[PDB]
Amino acid sequence: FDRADILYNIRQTSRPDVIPTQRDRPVAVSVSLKFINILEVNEITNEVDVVFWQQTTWSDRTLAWNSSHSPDQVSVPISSLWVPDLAAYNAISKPEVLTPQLARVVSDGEVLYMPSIRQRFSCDVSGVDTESGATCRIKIGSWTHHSREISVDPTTENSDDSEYFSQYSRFEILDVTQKKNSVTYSCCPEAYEDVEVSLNFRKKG
Amino acid sequence: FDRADILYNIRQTSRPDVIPTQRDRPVAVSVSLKFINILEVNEITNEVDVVFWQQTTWSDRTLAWNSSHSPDQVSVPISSLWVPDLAAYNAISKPEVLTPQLARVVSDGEVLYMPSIRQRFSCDVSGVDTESGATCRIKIGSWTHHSREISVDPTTENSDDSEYFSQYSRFEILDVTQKKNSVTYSCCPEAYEDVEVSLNFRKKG
Amino acid sequence: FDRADILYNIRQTSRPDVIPTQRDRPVAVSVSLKFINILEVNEITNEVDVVFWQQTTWSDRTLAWNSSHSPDQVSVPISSLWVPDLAAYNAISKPEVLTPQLARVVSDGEVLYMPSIRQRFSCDVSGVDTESGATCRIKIGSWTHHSREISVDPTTENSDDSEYFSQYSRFEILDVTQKKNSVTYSCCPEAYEDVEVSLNFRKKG
Amino acid sequence: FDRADILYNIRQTSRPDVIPTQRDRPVAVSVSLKFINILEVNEITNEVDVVFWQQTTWSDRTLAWNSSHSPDQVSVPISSLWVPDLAAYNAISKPEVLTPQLARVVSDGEVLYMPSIRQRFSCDVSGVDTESGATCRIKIGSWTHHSREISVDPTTENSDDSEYFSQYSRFEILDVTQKKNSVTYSCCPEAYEDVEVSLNFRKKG
Amino acid sequence: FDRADILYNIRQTSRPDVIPTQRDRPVAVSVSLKFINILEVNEITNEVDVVFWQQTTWSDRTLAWNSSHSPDQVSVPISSLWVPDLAAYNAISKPEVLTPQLARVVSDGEVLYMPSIRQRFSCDVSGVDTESGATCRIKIGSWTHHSREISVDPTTENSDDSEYFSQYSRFEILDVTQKKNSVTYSCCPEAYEDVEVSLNFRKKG
Ligand SMILES: [Ca+2]
Ligand SMILES: [Ca+2]
Ligand SMILES: [Ca+2]
Ligand SMILES: [Ca+2]
Ligand SMILES: [Ca+2]
Ligand SMILES: [Ca+2]
Ligand SMILES: [Ca+2]
Ligand SMILES: [Ca+2]
Repeated sequence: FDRADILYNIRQTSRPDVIPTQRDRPVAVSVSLKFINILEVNEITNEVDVVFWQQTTWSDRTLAWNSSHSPDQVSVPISSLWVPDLAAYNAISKPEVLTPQLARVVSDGEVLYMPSIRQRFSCDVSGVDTESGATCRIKIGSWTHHSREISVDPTTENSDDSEYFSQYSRFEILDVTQKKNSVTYSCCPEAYEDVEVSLNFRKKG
Repeated sequence: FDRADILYNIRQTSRPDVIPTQRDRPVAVSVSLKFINILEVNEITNEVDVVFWQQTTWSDRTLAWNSSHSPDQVSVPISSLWVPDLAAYNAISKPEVLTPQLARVVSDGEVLYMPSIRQRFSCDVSGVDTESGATCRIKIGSWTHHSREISVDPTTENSDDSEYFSQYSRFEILDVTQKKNSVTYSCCPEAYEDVEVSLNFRKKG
Repeated sequence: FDRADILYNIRQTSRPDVIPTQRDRPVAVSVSLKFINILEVNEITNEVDVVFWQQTTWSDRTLAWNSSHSPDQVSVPISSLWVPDLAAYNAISKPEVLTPQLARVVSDGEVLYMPSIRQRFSCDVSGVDTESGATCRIKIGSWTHHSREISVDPTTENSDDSEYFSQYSRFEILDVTQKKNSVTYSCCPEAYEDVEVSLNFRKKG
Repeated sequence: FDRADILYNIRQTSRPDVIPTQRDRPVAVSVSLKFINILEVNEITNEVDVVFWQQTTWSDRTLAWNSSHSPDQVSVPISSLWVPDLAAYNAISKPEVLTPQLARVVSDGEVLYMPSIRQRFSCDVSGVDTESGATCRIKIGSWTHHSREISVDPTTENSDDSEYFSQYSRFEILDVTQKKNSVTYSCCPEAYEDVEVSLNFRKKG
Repeated sequence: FDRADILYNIRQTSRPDVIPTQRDRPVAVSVSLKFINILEVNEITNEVDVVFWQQTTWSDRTLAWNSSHSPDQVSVPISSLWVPDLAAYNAISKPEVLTPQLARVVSDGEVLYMPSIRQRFSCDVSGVDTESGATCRIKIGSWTHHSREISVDPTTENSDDSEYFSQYSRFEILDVTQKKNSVTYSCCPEAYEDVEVSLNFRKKG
């Protein structure tokens, strides 16, 4: 089994429009933002222009294949796989994906998609130029799937919150924390899980 | 009918170019804007840059299926369904859809599409920085279908007009009301229904 | 015959790349701009940012269908029909079509396409802030078809020149007139008809 | 052989990805810019924002057909024909094609494509506000095909250099000249022909 | 076989989604940036707006043919070939490809793709207006493929670092050097090679 045979199968059998749900069991999607840069801040308008890696992970067993005597991983175009319909609730602009829209698929059906995104948000900027700085919270979760179909969860809290952050940034990061939530909206019957990421940063002293 | 079978049928049988009309009966489309944010205001030019959820709903019985022994709802791509050719009459820019273009389809043929849109409009801004504030009216309705084919109607007046509004917005909402209309234009023979939404807001005093 | 059957036929038999010409007879296309708004003016640079309805009409008999028992009209996507390759000669930016790109087709082969366009032009702005105001002329005609294939003609001079104009516009319209032309260019052998629309407006006083 | 039949053949037999080369003989492509307007100039940054007609012409005999009793020319979409991969070497932005992307095809296989393009360039602006003015040179030629496959050549020097120029332009044209070249680059083995157009203009006085 | 037969084969047999890997052997991709221009600099924000040729080269033997009596090179659209999923790690905007997205393929399976790109970056701008100037480093490597699949390497150090640079640029180039790297990220298990290009330039005097 070669990469050609592997990609060819996934391409020929995959269905991007169908969520890899197993029974009433929701699809476990883990989200993790890794800030790469903070470009524009406006404390007057409370708007931020930031860059980050939307490190996403989930499992699709219909993509699994035996790799004992074959490659364990392959790069698959996002368009040939089903992908979480995630959305940043307080995004003020659409995502400007800066990187190739390819995902990584492991023979066991594990999918890893980590695109670099530049996007504007509406959040609390007050305190940016302070020692305690500002705390901009960004909430992102499925747009059409509720908790019974899709569930989002945070990840790796170890990793230095700014090991990927640009050093030439006009700003600096104090701390980053992610706490998942589960909300029921008057608009909508069922509950919608989402990961809230709090970006505590400040202008470089 | 697993989710794959459901989506597969809709995809294979649907016709996005055909309005789900039953007899001389128009398609009942309900529109409801939920303001999420007001980004830029210019009282001199009377131009607004706002974000909102264009909560739309209508019914397409050709999408209905028996859900007695399967899911009741599925997420369908907008491109696989017929969608109302709505247009904001005083929109100054085209809609910047910020969210995944997926709709939600209920087994009974009910369709719910609620994209988050950022868009500019030409309306009355005078009074923005006033206690009574300004009242910006936005009218949206079908562009090519008259009242006999498509009819638009407002919805849920209860819901707090700003329960989804951003708190970090430079502005605040006093009140929001929607009143449907029915106009005949010299340009055009038949009548064209539309929902007029009045946004009474003001700068934070 | 119901809309599905109608749209289905047009879709299956139409050819967007073929001009509906009958013999050496040109296709009679009528153009009519209805100004909706004037957004930015610069008398120094003679540039205008305006919004208007490019009300276009022509006839394609290959789309005609018997309707003694069926609607005589349907909404057809622009991509499934042949459309006039019109261009605004003094357009400084490309057309930002603000509305659904659907056309209206009458059972007799009559086609009506009226998109709302925002676009910048290079024209005479001098006099904008004057009682007599400025006169910005915009010329639009087929880009590749000469008078023997396509002929453009103005229309309805009655209709109040500003019955669709925005009232919140920083400017106001004095008068609008359209006079068709027929030019032969040294560059090009045959003659190219075009409609010249003169927009006499001024800053509201 | 009406037009539908003509377009239908070209569409069904054409191959946009294949250069109409005859033997080791290159394809003779003639390029000719006709300036329509000069919109923004910055002598400090040496950047120009200009509009022009990229009048292009070449020959593709596989498109030829018997015009004995059938139309001689037809309008063909650019996407159904092979087109020169021209590029403006000092273009600072990509081409904003302002007109329908249709080409004109003559029964003998002659192809004429003249789109109106707005684009920014990096060139010599110094002297713009002078009697002798500035001379902005723009070089454009095939990006991937060398002299043995594609050869570019200038054209009609008669035509008044500003018979299509906008009169409301903040600037004026003194003279326009085009001189073809043939360069071999260290980067690249073979030689690459290109047409250099010198735009001598100045701010009006 | 003619140009047509060659392109036709590549088109009919190629697979853009499959990396041309031979055994556990990685694909050797060589990257080389040739700066064409530096458009905007901001020492305060450490952001650069630059234009360059992302001269890329690699080998895909499945594209090789017998040119022993046929043309040896052809221009192939990027969409019909597999292409390295390269990404500029500190790119602040996505690539604005200014040129035709065509690659050059040699009968031996060698592929050469050199698009002209305008793009913004986050790097060290301090010193721009200095004799020693600033050194802006840009790192680019595969986004999804590690060193075992894709390996990147610099190239030709001879070529005058500014023989393609614009002379009208507000800035000038002192020196350009490229040194490949190999990094293992806590985020990611395997190692990811990348080419680091250091642009030492300064404002003119
Ligand atoms: Ca194989
Ligand atoms: Ca942390
Ligand atoms: Ca099943
Ligand atoms: Ca209310
Ligand atoms: Ca009139
Ligand atoms: Ca000349
Ligand atoms: Ca052949
Ligand atoms: Ca060097």
